[PDB]
Amino acid sequence: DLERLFNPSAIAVVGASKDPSKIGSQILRNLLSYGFKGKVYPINPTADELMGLKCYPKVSDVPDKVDVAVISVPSDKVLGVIDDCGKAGVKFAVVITSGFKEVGNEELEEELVRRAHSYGMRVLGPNIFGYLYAPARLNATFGPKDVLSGNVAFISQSGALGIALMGYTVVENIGISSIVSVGNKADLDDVDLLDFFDKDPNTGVIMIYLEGIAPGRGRMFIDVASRVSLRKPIIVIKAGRTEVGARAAASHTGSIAGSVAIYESAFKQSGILMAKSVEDAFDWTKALSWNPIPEGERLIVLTNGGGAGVQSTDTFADNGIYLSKPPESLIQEIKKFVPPFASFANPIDITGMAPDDWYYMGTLAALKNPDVDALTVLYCQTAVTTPIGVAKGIVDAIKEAGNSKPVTVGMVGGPEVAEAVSFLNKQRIAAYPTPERASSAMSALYAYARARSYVMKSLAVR
Amino acid sequence: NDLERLFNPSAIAVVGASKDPSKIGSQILRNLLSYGFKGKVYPINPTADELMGLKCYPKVSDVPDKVDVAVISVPSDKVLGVIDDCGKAGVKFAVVITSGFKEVGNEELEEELVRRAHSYGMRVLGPNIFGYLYAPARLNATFGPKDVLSGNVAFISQSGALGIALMGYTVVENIGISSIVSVGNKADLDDVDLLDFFDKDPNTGVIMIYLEGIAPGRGRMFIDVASRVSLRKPIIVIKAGRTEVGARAAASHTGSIAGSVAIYESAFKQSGILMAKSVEDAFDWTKALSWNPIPEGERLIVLTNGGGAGVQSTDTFADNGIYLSKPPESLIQEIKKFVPPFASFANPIDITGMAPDDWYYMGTLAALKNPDVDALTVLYCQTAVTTPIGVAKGIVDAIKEAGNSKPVTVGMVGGPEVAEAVSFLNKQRIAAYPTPERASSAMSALYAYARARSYVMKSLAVR
Amino acid sequence: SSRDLLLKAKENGRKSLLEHEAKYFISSYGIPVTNIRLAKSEEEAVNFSREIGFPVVLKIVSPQVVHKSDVGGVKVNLRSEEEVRKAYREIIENVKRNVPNAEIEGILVQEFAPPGVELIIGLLRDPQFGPTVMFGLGGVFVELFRDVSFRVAPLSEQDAESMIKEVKAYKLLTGFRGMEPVDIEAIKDALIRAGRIGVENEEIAEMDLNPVIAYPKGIKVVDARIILR
Amino acid sequence: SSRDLLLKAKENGRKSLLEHEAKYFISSYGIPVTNIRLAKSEEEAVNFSREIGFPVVLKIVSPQVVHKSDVGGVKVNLRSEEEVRKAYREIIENVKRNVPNAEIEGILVQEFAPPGVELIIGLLRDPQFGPTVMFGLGGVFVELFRDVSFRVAPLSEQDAESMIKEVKAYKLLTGFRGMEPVDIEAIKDALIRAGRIGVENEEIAEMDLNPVIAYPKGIKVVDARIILR
Ligand SMILES: Nc1ncnc2c1ncn2[C@@H]1O[C@H](COP(=O)(O)OP(=O)(O)O)[C@@H](O)[C@H]1O
Ligand SMILES: [Mg+2]
Ligand SMILES: [Mg+2]
Repeated sequence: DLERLFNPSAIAVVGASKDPSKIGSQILRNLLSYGFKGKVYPINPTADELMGLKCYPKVSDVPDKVDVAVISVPSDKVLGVIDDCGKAGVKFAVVITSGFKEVGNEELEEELVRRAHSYGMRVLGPNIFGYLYAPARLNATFGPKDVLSGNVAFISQSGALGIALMGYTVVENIGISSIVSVGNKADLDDVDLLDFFDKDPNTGVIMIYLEGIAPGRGRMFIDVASRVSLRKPIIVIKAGRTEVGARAAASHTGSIAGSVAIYESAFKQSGILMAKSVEDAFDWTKALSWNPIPEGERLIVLTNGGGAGVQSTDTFADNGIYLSKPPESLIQEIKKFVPPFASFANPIDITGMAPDDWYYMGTLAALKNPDVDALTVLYCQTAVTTPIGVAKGIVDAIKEAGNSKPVTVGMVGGPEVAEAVSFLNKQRIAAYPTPERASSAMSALYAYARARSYVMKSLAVR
Repeated sequence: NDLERLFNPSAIAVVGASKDPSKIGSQILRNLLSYGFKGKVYPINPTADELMGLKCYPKVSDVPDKVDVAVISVPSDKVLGVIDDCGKAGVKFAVVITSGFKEVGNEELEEELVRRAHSYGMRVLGPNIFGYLYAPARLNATFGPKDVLSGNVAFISQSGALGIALMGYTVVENIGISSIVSVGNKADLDDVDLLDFFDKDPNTGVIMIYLEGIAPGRGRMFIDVASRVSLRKPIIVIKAGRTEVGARAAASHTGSIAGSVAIYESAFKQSGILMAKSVEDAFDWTKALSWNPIPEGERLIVLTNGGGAGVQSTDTFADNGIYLSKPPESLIQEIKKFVPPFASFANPIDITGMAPDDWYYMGTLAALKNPDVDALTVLYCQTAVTTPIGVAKGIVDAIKEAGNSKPVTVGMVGGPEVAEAVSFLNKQRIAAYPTPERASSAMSALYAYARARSYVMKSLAVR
Repeated sequence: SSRDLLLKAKENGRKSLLEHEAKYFISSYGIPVTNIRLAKSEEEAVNFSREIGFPVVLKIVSPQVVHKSDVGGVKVNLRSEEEVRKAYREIIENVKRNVPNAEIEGILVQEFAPPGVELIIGLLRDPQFGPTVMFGLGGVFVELFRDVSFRVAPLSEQDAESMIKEVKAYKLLTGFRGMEPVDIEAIKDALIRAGRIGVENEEIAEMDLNPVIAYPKGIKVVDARIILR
Repeated sequence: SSRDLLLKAKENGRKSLLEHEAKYFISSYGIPVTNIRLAKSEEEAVNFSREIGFPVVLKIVSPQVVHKSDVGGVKVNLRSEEEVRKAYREIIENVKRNVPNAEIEGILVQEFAPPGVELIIGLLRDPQFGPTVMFGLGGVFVELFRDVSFRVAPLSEQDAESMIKEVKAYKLLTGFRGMEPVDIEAIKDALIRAGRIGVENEEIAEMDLNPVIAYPKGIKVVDARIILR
């Protein structure tokens, strides 16, 4: 159980000093600025006090039960700190420090875990940049000081790319409930964390950067990931999707590349969506974070540009999603205002003449129709419209529809479109600057529906 | 025949301009003036003595001047009349903005338009288009954005709405443009004609085409011209309707079946064209191809401060049939001068997340100067030991100082500071992206063009 | 001239060439075909069989019969002078009952092609791109899986080679259990020449060399249909 | 107990089961196998052949011989007692020179399974995921093209079905030229049971059902390897 890891009463920081460039010092600083409300105990042998907080030379000296110890001492000092933390009854050792199995010092790593376990203490890492948990106002990383608040839990086996992506979440307007750097995964790993995030009402989506899992861990990974997938979508950025990439990953991690093919199959059985890229991972995470899954296959594409419509159709087709005629009721409704040469084959082409308010009317009509399950709205900037006007129309239609059907938006144009897109995403409406990306995102919603259904079937009582 | 005076006219007439600033003709006239066309402009209006400070005439034939190009935005039922007047005036090119022809099932009107234009020795662009732009002539004959960034990319679009939207999107994506051409219905002038002009155009280095389909009996000509163009300038096609259902949607939009998916793909291969499946891939590739030479060899280096980015890069390169090999020992030894011993040198070269800004300058410089290095993709993951802008500026300095030109793409991961740094690079005409996969994809496009061009050369071998 | 076959067929209002005609026309372009002779008597059949070399294959030749197998029209692997003679009478008599009013041009005496790696070489006319060559592996690989490559004619050596390498079933040509690698150069040559046929002969609507058997040395077209416009 | 087979082999320091042992063990899990008899004399070879019914197959059963065909060890499609006797002595002598010191346990007499759609059903142990079932089409489809699907055991019915549909050569199971559709339920059932074998029997390092012939109703395992750890 990881409740006290993510919601500790007391955190000790081992490796903080008067020098603000030290990793431990960065972490203490983040911990204070992000607004941790529990007790923080800087641990330094000589400092009497750090950042206005009373410093202690050992965790065992703290007159309090320290739930979590963040350790950023040199590798040859780590085990010593582990024994002291162990003496103090620390439950969790967050071992920041690198220089273990990833550089070939496997024996040190195993010793670390053994010693920690003989105290009933679990280890996160080593070789990690920390972890963050927004519901507890807890930023125990030396990464960015802040993240946008939300329901996404991001776990990364990669330190550098992980801590960078932590920053990238802000840019891509992804609300985060948690960041976890698991690094070498010597003890606590993806399965343990999925168990916590399963039970976590603050977390609605889980995104994992994953290079590999430990031998003998796979079946439990499938069991837990599948159960999670019944309620919360899991996206995995699989590193080492190729033999050469797997080889690069083995170099980075210090651990052998497992079978690509079996990993993919395990992902399928777990109901997990495998992303081939960061962009796809983030695009899908956005959509999945802000939309329900579709209740049926009646997807409507609404576009003022046929070309955008075709790009969308091709992209949906590449993901095995095919459009059929819209409901007749919807066609007649939209015919009230569109020109006679508007196309109603799906995509519904309301022509490039469409002013802003047609987008409100069309989006509303679609979303209200009981035979429409999902809507992808495409927009091509022309002078008869304003991007922000179209965006506000979409927002108004969504509000007014007062239901929740999946919606993604694709807007192509200049700087005014970039701002409209930013605006939408800030309202938590999945918007992208190309028709293909919006459709890719909508496809993620449907893919999750199918993954969920796969797992449901696979768990059926026989 | 020759499109020299289409793209570089001495005189343009605008038919459909008026005191109403919302009319299409008016929008086009405004763009022509604000963008700064320095030849003669002749507004054509029945009643106005003057539009936008320029003497207006009631017919093109009344203009006391040789009108090269007539931009026509009058209703469809008035077009043929205007064509006759233009024919009388000796107009060589009729840019028929006006929609309401074959795309709406009016095949006979369209064919008649072309027939009429041809009986005067007049060529037609369109109909059903948003115009065309030619930066070298300071010519903006569209009702699209009034301005584009200047450069060497020619963008041709069969789609009006997506085309005019993408026109704006080039600015956001920092793509330097030499020309925009809306070809719409392609009743007369089409991709092959324009490819012939852009072949010869020293201002144009790259051609990007949004393409739904080409006319029956035009394909062989398309391959012969495109392949030749590909020997010197890369061509990217955003193929619309690359799926069957997509082909149907495209047929609805254009009013004519586009054709065989499989055979189009093969024709693109024979032509040495790079087929993009998406707007983003097309733009990412166009950027790299516009700003870099093609690599002279396969010794591609990935330089990264993050293993995760390296793996993403390696995987992505592999999916595009590009595989990395061990870098030169000279370069390894050079890098070993400053990186820690637990740095990885297998390619990607991992200089570790501990790397400060100047390591990016030093590593990039060493790589680029090395005679056994052909290409470089630089990956950066933001950490507190670095600054994004510092890393970017280190890269810029390295490129300059190497004093050669090897292809380079950059991938930077991080918050708003990374977005600004990436923006900064692209504005230096250095292909930069907010992900490692996109950076590698861009680099993969350079290599893809190299292989495509070699394909064409081989296919053209004597005997 | 080989074009006499196309002209004759058109003059007699035929929309396709007969089997032996198609193969003559194919052969004249340098595409290797089964050694064939048209028999007009059971006696000519034995003679031609002795010329061609046993075993032989006997097929009925008629516009009225386009599925030889369903009407008793094809007898395969005939090893001796009179295996063919009884077979001749079996065909000739079989045809009367299943379609009694059919024209007999004759019975085609054919080379029995040994087994190998079966191929399909197609030629069609695309509205955009004109004559287009199609390649694929025989059997279920084209018919079921549609594993096929296209190149617009004329074909360069580069096109021919690359389109062969393109198909998913390409490894079937480069050796596998119980089968040596086959003559890829020979295949490329047939592809190029097939492209030439389409480009030059405007009256040919499409052409299907199916099956085509590739050996470690050389290839042989076993059947060929040619459709006219 | 069937586990006695594993234990016996273990006690005799063997790292694999013989064909008949493997088939007994597989069959006891409900996976259909070829009717088999171990002949200890040529008279039993003839006798058992008349028991099961011609045509038959004769194989060597010996720990020292693990590629039976490759040593002259397999005689297939024996139509009559005379073919079988020729085959029996042909095996013994073939095996004698090429593998001269082999203990011969006997000769396995088998029903010559009719032609059908060949399958491969595998079981391996992946370091991460433990017992993993592998499925694919036989011949060049797995052997050359590497077209296979995997599921981590135990398999649900959903896993079995989807992994079958997953392989590129799936259409070979749903009917094509010269072949009716085959029993998909039988295949799914076999996959699930192979998964159970792996999960339950820790001492089985891997298992290879190859070939497995699928028919319009039911399937039959023709050869089976079981490796012990
Ligand atoms: N009982 C049988 N019925 C039908 N065909 C069989 C039978 N046993 C084997 N075969 C066929 O003949 C081959 C004989 O080889 P096999 O028994 O699989 O082992 P090995 O690989 O040692 O030769 C098989 O691969 C299969 O193609
Ligand atoms: Mg339209
Ligand atoms: Mg690292």
